[PDB]
Amino acid sequence: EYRNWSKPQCDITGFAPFSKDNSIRLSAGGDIWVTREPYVSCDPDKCYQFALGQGTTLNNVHSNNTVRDRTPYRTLLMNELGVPFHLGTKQVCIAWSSSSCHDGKAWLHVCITGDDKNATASFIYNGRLVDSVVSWSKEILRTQESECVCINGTCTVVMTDGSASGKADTKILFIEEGKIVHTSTLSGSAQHVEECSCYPRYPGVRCVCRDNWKGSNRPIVDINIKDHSIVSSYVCSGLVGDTPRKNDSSSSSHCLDPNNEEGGHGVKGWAFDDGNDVWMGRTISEKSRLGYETFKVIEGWSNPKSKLQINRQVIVDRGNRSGYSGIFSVEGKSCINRCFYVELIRGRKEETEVLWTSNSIVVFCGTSGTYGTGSWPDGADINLMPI
Ligand SMILES: *[C@@H]1O[C@H](CO)[C@@H](O[C@@H]2O[C@H](CO)[C@@H](O[C@@H]3O[C@H](CO)[C@@H](O)[C@H](O[C@H]4O[C@H](CO)[C@@H](O)[C@H](O)[C@@H]4O[C@H]4O[C@H](CO)[C@@H](O)[C@H](O)[C@@H]4O[C@H]4O[C@H](CO)[C@@H](O)[C@H](O)[C@@H]4O)[C@@H]3O)[C@H](O)[C@H]2NC(C)=O)[C@H](O)[C@H]1NC(C)=O
Ligand SMILES: CC(=O)N[C@H]1[C@H]([C@H](O)[C@H](O)CO)O[C@H](S(=O)(=O)O)C[C@@H]1N
Ligand SMILES: *[C@@H]1O[C@H](CO)[C@@H](O)[C@H](O)[C@H]1NC(C)=O
Ligand SMILES: [Ca+2]
Ligand code: NI
Repeated sequence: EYRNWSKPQCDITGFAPFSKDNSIRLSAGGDIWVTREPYVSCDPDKCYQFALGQGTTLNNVHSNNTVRDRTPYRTLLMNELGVPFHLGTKQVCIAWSSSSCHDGKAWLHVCITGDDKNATASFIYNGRLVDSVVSWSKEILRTQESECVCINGTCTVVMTDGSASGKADTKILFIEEGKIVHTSTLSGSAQHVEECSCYPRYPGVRCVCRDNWKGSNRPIVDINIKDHSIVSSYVCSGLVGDTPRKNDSSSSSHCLDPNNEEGGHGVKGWAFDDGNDVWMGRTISEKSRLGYETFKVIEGWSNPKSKLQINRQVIVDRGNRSGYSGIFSVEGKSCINRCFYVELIRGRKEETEVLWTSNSIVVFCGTSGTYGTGSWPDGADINLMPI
């Protein structure tokens, strides 16, 4: 009954529309949670949307100044995918940073809350607290903000503690039925790792992450489930996936080093390999969280000089706000499929018409079929929203 994900990756020609929740538009005529850092994860039957609530609904005095990242009121929300975060939504744990995943039998939730310099991560499995760990470097323990990955009952989750603009202490935790059974330190060539988007790649787990220090190319962390070994590098592709970054004409990348091109800061993102090619998404603006696009870089997984992209799709047009994005994987009859969500951020600080900060989501899944074009932005009229 445990998931093992021992099927080949599906053939992927692109991505087709899967879900959208319209939560900000709904917020203007209904009681909807303020959120950020959303993600998607599916049990063997159905998918769920998650997000970090801000302990308030949008049309509510407490939505003021929800641009703040960490408060004791943030909790992890969980609904079936496509059900918006209404007041019946379950808060599954206290968290201003989270990861969740289903091992085939039950849900694991990794939830981080508490003091910036002395946070706690609770591990909740099958509806009960099984373990916890304290911040090891006293500098904002934080994790993936997207699904973890379980193989044969062993789940893995990437966690970082320490500087956001320098060497930090990243660890890969191995969790069985909610108990931390082993911990490995980040090893290899990735020099800064945050907010990993991880996927099953039998027999292991592979992650594409955020370098917040010197890289606008994304780190890769590869996790061996059996022997707990870790290796790490960077997505080779000369079309890089972080924001900020240089323009397509002047950017470059390395397979084993951060490129040092607009490296500081970043945004959660994702990519995955298909042979020597790489599928990746990124904002369309190279400086800001405007627009979202996907495409395949031919030999982009192994050749750091390639900028040869194909199969581009606009998900969110360049005139509209995007935000975080991350991967999740869905088991099919004969192959493992790859999907992604996009966070559509509205409000402060970039938009000052309102006092709050929140998001909606849109979701696409890989397809072996055909597909057209479009743009699926947030759609809320900020000028007519409650303040
Ligand atoms: C990160 O988080 C971790 C985990 O939360 C932190 O580690 C924890 O830190 C706790 C605080 O130091 C520690 O609890 C303490 O344990 C010591 C034993 O080593 C114990 O003595 C402490 O209790 C005294 O101090 C607390 C304040 O912290 C008082 O509220 C309490 O009343 C106790 O003070 C009383 O007794 C002392 C006797 O020695 C007197 O000095 C003091 O004046 C006071 O006396 C009054 O009451 C007396 C009766 O007890 C009475 O005789 C007298 O007349 C007075 O009326 C406290 O329990 C945890 O053990 C520790 N946890 C772990 C797992 O290590 C860590 O600090 C955090 N780190 C950062 C960087 O934030
Ligand atoms: C745990 C935590 O506070 N995470 C926040 C990160 C973090 O500050 C950076 O990754 C640097 O460590 O920043 C993002 S962002 O949207 O501001 O880019 C917002 C997130 N809530
Ligand atoms: C929102 O918060 C700021 C300070 O955090 C405060 O000065 C301002 O008055 C608040 N606005 C409202 C409408 O309460
Ligand atoms: Ca960066
Ligand atoms: Ni270099």
